[PDB]
Amino acid sequence: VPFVEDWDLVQTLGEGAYGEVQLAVNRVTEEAVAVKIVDPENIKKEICILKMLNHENVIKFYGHRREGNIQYLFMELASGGSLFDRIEPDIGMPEPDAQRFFHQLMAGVVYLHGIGITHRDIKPHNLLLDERDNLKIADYSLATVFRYNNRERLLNKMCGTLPYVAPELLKRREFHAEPVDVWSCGIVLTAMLAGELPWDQPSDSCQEYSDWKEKKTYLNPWKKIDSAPLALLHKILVENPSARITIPDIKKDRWYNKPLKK
Repeated sequence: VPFVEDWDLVQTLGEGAYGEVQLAVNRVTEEAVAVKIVDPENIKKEICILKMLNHENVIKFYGHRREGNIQYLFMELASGGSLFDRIEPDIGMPEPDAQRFFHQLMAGVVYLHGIGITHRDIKPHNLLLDERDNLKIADYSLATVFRYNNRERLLNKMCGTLPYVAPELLKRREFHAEPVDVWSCGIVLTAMLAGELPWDQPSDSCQEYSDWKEKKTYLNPWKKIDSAPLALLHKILVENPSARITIPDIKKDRWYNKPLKK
């Protein structure tokens, strides 16, 4: 069919130091996708991880064209935008909606950890929503391999977003990849349930993190979170990453399994 190769760029979806993301619409079919446009070794690594992804809760990669030294990355479009924009400041969202998002988050993180990929920047800006509000883990530009040939490799690179980062990345030289992504999913949950972030970073100098370590859940944001999800957060936001709840045990948590949503 002539012209099915052609896509019109119709809306800006995001701009950063990386380049931009454009909503693209096929000239013939009207299929809508997201095109990440960049102006070397890093994009090479990113494309390689992007090709490994095939799950309903992770953004799908359709392939890439280079024109000149400009790379175009075609991927699944999520027409409902980011989870960030469903969170009402100081309120959060309804507990059933939050639980449903957290289920989908866990499904995508399980998936990634299964294929030996860590995301390293899980936050509501990187969690996108399709036309039916299904959650898609986006942005693989910090993702890396933590398991290959069934052997684990420890991480040392400091990266992510401070209010989301686990405390071991601030205190230890090396750390396991999986407890880091689990912690950031906890902060996601807190945000959905409270419409606020609990601390600037999880350090001994941050009074809001000390308050948590001392159990002062009569303070915000914790006082806004019902006892059942707050139990779960007590098991996720544990400072020692070796004692921190794993995903298989999150799937056994009372709140996680509570029926809430129609």
